[PDB]
Amino acid sequence: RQIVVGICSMAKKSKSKPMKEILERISLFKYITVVVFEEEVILNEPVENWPLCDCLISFHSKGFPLDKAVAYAKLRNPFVINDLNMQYLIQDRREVYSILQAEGILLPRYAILNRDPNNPKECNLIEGEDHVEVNGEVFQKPFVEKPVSAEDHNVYIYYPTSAGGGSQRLFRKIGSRSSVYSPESNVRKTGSYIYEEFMPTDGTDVKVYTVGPDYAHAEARKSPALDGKVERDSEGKEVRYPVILNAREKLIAWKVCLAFKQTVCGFDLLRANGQSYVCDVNGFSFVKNSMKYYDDCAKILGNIVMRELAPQFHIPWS
Ligand SMILES: O=P(O)(O)CP(=O)(O)O[C@@H]1[C@@H](OP(=O)(O)O)[C@H](OP(=O)(O)CP(=O)(O)O)[C@@H](OP(=O)(O)O)[C@H](OP(=O)(O)O)[C@@H]1OP(=O)(O)O
Ligand SMILES: Nc1ncnc2c1ncn2[C@@H]1O[C@H](COP(=O)(O)OP(=O)(O)O)[C@@H](O)[C@H]1O
Ligand SMILES: [Mg+2]
Ligand SMILES: [Mg+2]
Ligand SMILES: [Mg+2]
Repeated sequence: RQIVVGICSMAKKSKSKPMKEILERISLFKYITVVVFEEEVILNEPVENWPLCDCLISFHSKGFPLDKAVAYAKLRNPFVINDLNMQYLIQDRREVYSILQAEGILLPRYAILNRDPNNPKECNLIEGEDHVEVNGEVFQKPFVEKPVSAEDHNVYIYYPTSAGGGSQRLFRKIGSRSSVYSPESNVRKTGSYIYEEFMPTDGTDVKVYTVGPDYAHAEARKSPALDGKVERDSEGKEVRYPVILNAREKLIAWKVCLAFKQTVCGFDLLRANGQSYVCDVNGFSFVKNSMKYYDDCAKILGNIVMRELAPQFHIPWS
């Protein structure tokens, strides 16, 4: 009898090129059958009617009913590749940062500004023309201001007077742009934010993609904060630069993968001041447009499934 690997995510993710490429390769495993849960079923059917699986690959994106996935996993008790309860915490930057700190992972110095919706005026924020003070902690410009919702990508950077003042407003990339300059020098006055020190990079972000704690692919892309113009190649794909992680960074990836219990996990590294700082943990994410990654990821996931489940299925596996 076959080991069933169930894929439970929104259709946009389940039918994505990287997903289809990887699932095709996982299916090549002799004792593995892949079942992709239909979006209509995920959204409209009670969990009791969802397909059975022995191993569940499931992850949140916009519109995904995480409560249902959690309930399904509790009902069927499959082997879970990416822990579902942790995906609530991944949606909250405050929770992400707390986990990183607890794990001895270097991250930007930061402070949380929580605003009670009823009292916007009763906050712990003092603003100077070249700095902010949050719960008593001072951040000189440049500093970064992030919505506490990790799903909210309206991240702002504030320039010091010596650099011309104003701000850089980042957003989910659309077409040719990932950010825009604003003459606004004052911080946002409604909502809750994390304020953090600006880490000076060479102008790129390092994007890391784990497949288990012992495998991580990295690449670099232009930081959206630079000027906001997206670099695209002859085919319309965003330009990426080769990266090889050093020993320290390979350990960071190991830590992030295990700490968040996300076998497949994307996160960002800022290479600054001779160190590497995690600034964002995104959970489930595949590398795009790398055939070798497709090969590696499918092989590792298949091996994880076989290692974990082959004994109870009485299947030979060395
Ligand atoms: O796919 P589209 O519609 O053309 C927009 P895009 O090309 O910017 O795709 C990005 C995707 O956005 P949506 O799926 O929400 O549209 C992100 O989605 P999200 O996680 O920021 C928001 P969602 O999960 O709610 O969709 C994330 O995709 P993924 O990480 O979910 O695979 C990201 O991936 P990276 O961060 O760059 O690795 C993708 O960027 P790219 O494909 O250029 O790499
Ligand atoms: N502390 C920081 N110092 C310098 N740049 C930062 C810092 N935090 C974020 N950035 C820049 O802003 C971008 C978006 O921030 P990030 O925390 O990755 O949010 P998102 O969840 O929207 O991707 C990063 O890729 C990086 O270029
Ligand atoms: Mg097969
Ligand atoms: Mg990021
Ligand atoms: Mg993020």
